[PDB]
Amino acid sequence: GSLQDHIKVTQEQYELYCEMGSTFQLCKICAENDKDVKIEPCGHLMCTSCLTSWQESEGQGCPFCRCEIKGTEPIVVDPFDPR
Ligand SMILES: [Zn+2]
Ligand SMILES: [Zn+2]
Repeated sequence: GSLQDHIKVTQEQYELYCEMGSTFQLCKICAENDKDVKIEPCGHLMCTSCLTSWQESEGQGCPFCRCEIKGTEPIVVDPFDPR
């Protein structure tokens, strides 16, 4: 009945089934890598890709804020839907 609008699935009408929400992934410094390393006891999150580079430039604190770097641990966050 009335749900049949006069259109056609020429290419595709129902392709719009993607949400595209919030990407919980990614490192702010590079945007390509994700939060792989957590700087302790700072609690800052980024990828070792950026962090090593910064320490190769003397790791005078996190690359952003330059706050306390003592230790580092791996992260690996949950993707869920990074689409
Ligand atoms: Zn990065
Ligand atoms: Zn920090």
